Amino acid sequence: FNLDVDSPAEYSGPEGSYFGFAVDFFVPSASSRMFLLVGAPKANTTQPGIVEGGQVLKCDWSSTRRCQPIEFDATG
Amino acid sequence: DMELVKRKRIEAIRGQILSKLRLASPPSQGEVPPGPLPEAVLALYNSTRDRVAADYYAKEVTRVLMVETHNEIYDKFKQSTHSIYMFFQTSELREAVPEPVLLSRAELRLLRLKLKVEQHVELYQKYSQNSWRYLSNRLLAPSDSPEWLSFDVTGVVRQWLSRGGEIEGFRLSAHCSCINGFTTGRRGDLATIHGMNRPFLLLMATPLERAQALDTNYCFSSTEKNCCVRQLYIDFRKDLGWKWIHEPKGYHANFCLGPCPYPGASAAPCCVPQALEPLPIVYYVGRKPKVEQLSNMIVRSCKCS
Amino acid sequence: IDMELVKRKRIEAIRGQILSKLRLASPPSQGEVPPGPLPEAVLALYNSTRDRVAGEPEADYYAKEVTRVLMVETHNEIYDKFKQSTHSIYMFFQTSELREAVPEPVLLSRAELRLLRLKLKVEQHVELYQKYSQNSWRYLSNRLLAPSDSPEWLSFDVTGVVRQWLSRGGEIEGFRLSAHCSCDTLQVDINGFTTGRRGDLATIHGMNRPFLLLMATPLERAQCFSSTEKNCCVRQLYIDFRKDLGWKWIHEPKGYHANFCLGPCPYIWSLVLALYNQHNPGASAAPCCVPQALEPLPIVYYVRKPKVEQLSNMIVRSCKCS
Ligand SMILES: *[C@@H]1O[C@H](CO)[C@@H](O[C@@H]2O[C@H](CO)[C@@H](O[C@@H]3O[C@H](CO)[C@@H](O)[C@H](O[C@H]4O[C@H](CO)[C@@H](O)[C@H](O)[C@@H]4O)[C@@H]3O)[C@H](O)[C@H]2NC(C)=O)[C@H](O)[C@H]1NC(C)=O
Ligand SMILES: *[C@@H]1O[C@H](CO)[C@@H](O[C@@H]2O[C@H](CO)[C@@H](O[C@@H]3O[C@H](CO)[C@@H](O)[C@H](O)[C@@H]3O)[C@H](O)[C@H]2NC(C)=O)[C@H](O)[C@H]1NC(C)=O
Repeated sequence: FNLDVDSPAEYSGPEGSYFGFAVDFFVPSASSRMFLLVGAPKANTTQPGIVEGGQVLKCDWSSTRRCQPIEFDATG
Repeated sequence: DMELVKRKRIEAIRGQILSKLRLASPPSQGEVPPGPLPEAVLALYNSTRDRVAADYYAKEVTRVLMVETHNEIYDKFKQSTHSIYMFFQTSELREAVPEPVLLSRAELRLLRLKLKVEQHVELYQKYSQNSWRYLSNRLLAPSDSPEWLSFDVTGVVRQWLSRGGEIEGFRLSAHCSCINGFTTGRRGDLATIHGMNRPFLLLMATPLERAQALDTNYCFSSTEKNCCVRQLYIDFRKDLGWKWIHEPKGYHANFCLGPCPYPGASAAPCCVPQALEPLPIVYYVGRKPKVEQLSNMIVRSCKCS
Repeated sequence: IDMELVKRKRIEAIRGQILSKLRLASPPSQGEVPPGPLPEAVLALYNSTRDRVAGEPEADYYAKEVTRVLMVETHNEIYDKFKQSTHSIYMFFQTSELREAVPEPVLLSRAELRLLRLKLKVEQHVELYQKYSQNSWRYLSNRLLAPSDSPEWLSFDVTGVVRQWLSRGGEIEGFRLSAHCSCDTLQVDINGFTTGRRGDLATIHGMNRPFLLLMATPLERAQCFSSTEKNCCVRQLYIDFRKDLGWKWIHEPKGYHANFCLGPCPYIWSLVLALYNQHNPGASAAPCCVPQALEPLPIVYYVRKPKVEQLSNMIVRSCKCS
């Protein structure tokens, strides 16, 4: 009942990429910042010759709401 | 002798202002107010002096504010946190400027709040009430104080007064690298929203009371008795005797000759060039050939100032 | 009566003008110059300065030495990382010849990068980028395209970029040409390599490639404040409406600074054609002390309808001789 629906944080990824098909949290070493893990399985990547390989994005909560791709594999 | 010079220009200003305003004599009517003038026109006057960012007659300046986040501006957009949408009503636009030809300058002015960092802005126009077409671009600088900018959308406003479309608008998003520009979701942090002084479209048009500098394309086809640009082909071998300039061996520099009667600044308004064009030359230096370009040589147009 | 010698007053004013912009007192010697040979390399420079129909200060009155530099082909470095794709187009240049045409970065005045268009019909939109950290790309300018049925020649003022490239000893630079991004591909046909043209004519198929046109000041030149006399300098003059006009029908404003231009502008006077940048920079038959830059003035007056109007050209800022 206590979820804030007045001012929720809206994160977005590339359109048509199914951004949000899988979601999770990120809590790394020690008392650091926290992040949102969002899946976009139909997302086009920079991988050579790979069409719609998909990617997992690291979005920052701290401020600014900006998302950064996680480089899992750059090869073709 | 120094006070006699100043008195002659004033009488040229008198004849200028009356000609620019199309007035024969200053008016004299009923008088309001004995205190400070109404702030509806002081907001216009305070917005016209606010510079941050042919036709010598006067232009009547009027403005129109935008629509709130109410009035159906919420059924279509709202939540693109990296963009700002602005809408106007045509029923009030074609009232300040009846005929689209009267419109002279129509610049869209906004209000900046953020003072830290620098961001990149792209401007679009409303098409098919869904599609947006590119317009202009402008980079912004980290000014410590609230800054006031302006975008010249005259060509857009002119076409909108010819159409019967009673609903139009603009869009201000950010740079697309192939989403930046706005980092807050309130939409009211980077620009003023649902608040006074919100973005307005400053208009500068010519009244119906009024309506009711050509170059070589007129100065060479007609015989002017006034300030017209005359033709003059200058040869290096023939008119100068210079064989040290390989290219070119002659060009059209031209000149301005003509009177300019009734208009200020100088004691005698002269026939001076308005537009000039550079000339590339080729000459040698001992054994080294240098291709250089002189600035402002070819006289295109001529004005009187 | 006036007469036709006015044309000769212009010619003798052009004579002293060209020599002053080149910072020369007398024409150089041409007996140390070989008559006949004129390279087509300098003819391509002269043809590219006159070509631009498309595309968008004390030191700015003198002459600028125009030199150009072609780009690096796709046969060495432009294929090693990205090659060519429908998403972007890459152009690369050196620096050993950029810092050779313009040795010192300060000499650079205007540096426009010129390309060669092919027929594109209706519409395309182009965005230009710069190479940063040898990997990151930063926005520059944008330009909408018109349906030219014929090959067109453009130019992009990248002066601020080239100046920064001359200050660093960066041994390799280049540009990138992608298209517009509508967010919330590229269809431009520019003269390229096409990769596959061979034979005898292939060597000439590298001509007309993107080049960077440079306009700098030669090193040989280098090196009311320029005059002890009251020259054609703009004089102060404060005009009040109630005091100097007696007009009480204008509420706002109640005064402004309408200056004026006072001073003579003669030429070809006795004794070394040195001071030519203020006396007669237009080389006109009769130079006049006229305003160059003017500023509009907004006004507020009554007639039951208060009308806010703005007058064009009222405040005189500077004064020139032309
Ligand atoms: C549009 O912009 C104009 C400026 O271009 C702006 O005018 C401002 O008006 C206020 C008046 O409300 C000015 O404030 C006054 O300034 C004068 C000096 O110029 C002072 O003498 C005044 O003194 C006050 O305080 C005294 C206390 O002893 C009182 O006795 C006295 O009666 C006065 O109340 C007062 O400080 C202000 O200076 C100008 N602005 C400028 C830049 O001069 C106008 O308000 C703007 N309007 C809108 C609608 O935006
Ligand atoms: C990821 O990138 C691929 C390309 O690498 C995108 O696939 C492309 O999808 C478009 C349509 O979505 C295809 O274009 C279509 O062509 C037909 C003509 O046959 C035309 O009528 C359609 O209107 C449309 O333009 C395009 O061919 C296709 N590209 C390839 C190489 O197959 C995909 O859309 C991208 N996805 C995301 C989420 O970015």
